[PDB]
Amino acid sequence: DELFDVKNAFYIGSYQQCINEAQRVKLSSPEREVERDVFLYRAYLAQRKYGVVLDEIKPSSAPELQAVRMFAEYLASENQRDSIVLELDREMSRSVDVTNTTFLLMAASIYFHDQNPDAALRTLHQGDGLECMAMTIQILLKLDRLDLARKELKKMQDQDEDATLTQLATAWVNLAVGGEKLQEAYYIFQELADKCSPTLLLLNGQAACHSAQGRWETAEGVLQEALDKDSGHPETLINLIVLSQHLGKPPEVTNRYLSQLKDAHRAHPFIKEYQAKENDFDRLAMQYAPSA
Amino acid sequence: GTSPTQIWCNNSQLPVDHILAGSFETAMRLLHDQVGVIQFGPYKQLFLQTYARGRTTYQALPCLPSMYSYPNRNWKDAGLKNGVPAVGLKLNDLIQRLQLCYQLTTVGKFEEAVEKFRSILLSVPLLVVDNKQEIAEAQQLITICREYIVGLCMEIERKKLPKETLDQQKRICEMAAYFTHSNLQPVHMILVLRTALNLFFKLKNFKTAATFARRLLELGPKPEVAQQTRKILSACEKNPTDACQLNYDMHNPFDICAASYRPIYRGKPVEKCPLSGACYSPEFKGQICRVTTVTEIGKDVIGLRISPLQFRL
Repeated sequence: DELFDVKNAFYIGSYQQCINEAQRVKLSSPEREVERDVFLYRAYLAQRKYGVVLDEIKPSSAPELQAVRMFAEYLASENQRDSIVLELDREMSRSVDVTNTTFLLMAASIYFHDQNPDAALRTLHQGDGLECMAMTIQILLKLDRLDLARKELKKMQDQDEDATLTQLATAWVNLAVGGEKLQEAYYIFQELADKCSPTLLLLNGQAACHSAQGRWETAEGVLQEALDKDSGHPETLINLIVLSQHLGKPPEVTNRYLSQLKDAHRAHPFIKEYQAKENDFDRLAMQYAPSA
Repeated sequence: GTSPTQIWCNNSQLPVDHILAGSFETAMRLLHDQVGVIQFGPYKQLFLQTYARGRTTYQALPCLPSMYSYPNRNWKDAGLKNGVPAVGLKLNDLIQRLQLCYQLTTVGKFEEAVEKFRSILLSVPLLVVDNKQEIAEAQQLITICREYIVGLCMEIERKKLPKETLDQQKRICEMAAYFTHSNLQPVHMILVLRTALNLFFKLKNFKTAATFARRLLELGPKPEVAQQTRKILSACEKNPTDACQLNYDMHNPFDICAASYRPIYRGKPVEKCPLSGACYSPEFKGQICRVTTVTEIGKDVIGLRISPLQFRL
């Protein structure tokens, strides 16, 4: 696979690396060229550079790109989403085409955000690709059906044990499993970071593994390193808040990270949940509180 | 399937566990039954703070929603079924904070001290305690907090009341005397005794003053204070006598009404805060505890449930 580096960089989480390499790579095939562009834009989406994707991908572009763009608009425009899903539903039902894997992944992604796990899973079921399998496992884990997840993992495991995508998948299942497994997950994350490069994604994964186990202090270094690279990184800040409390840092510290998160991303679901909790708490207070 | 947070809720009675889970309503209920906590409002910061730490996050795939991890204190043994949230707050932490409270008391920062004390007191139910004795320490820790809170709060008021009437003065001395009873550490206990002695001296209730002086000396205050105390004591001896009768019985056991700051002798009916142990006169029952601020005075409760040891089968 010529694209191997580009894709691999993408999965690990080093988007810029993916973008840089994608450009360097030569097409050598109308097919490959399309795949390259797909990843290139996918990388931009990870970066959250929606405008880049929306502007550059134009109607004349290949259908694979179109799917990517579809996802991009979904992420970019909140208003557009219901309309997009409706169309997605229509396209999904009124059209058989399984072959376009990219379409399935993008479509599944939209459903995933839509929180229609069934639809996303339904779509993924059709897709053959290894990535489809990985995405499938991820959805199952969110579903909290580890058992189903395990089956898919082995499914991919038989196909390609070594693939990084497979390894990441195993780590995920692993993290979910708990127990001795956690160490296994830790090593895979560590190995990837060592081989490829510490990515924010990889660093947090390692931290999560350590945190799952008692080792709060060990976690400090990875988070600290991650924070240094990108302040405002959502996973990092959240982990820091959790880590800070275990460490016994001053309560202000936990608060500071939390506030920092709000600055970086007002929208972030973690923030929304936090707000939601505040609301019901007030609601509950009234319930218990004495009347006057 | 079943979410890990839910598993935690099913698994543990402890309120902190539920808060970590995010099950506020459940947690509040537990606090309501186990301890009196009617008024949750002062709790809000604790809940959110506790809640924030509950789960970690990592990203499975790019451009997808991030995954959440739920750490378990019994990670090794806990299967999918028997997980329980990691700790995060411990008894030692609370105990350590206590020193700061002591420091503030000495400085005279009483109002701030009350806040720190109350903060700790409220936090006690949050703890997960490993062993039986450790449970006792927690209870003891709570007791210390209320003792200071009621005592300090009484003191703040006493200063506020007017000096002018003789009756007003008798009131002040009485309150000062009540403080004497509070079980504080010797550094503080000495300080209060020192104050009471002066008030009683001016009151010309020398006989009572002498007793305070003797108690103070036993504590072993610094030498300057001790010398001063001896001086006052000798003066009192010249005319051992109390000019006025006060509503204070050094010998009879007391219980200070947290609200009224009036003595409740031995057997006399009292209503107590389920959580703090603070005492109130029967009138108060059903009202929000001044000390705790969260609890209901009258409420009957299961009792604090910090550790799983408490549950038996």
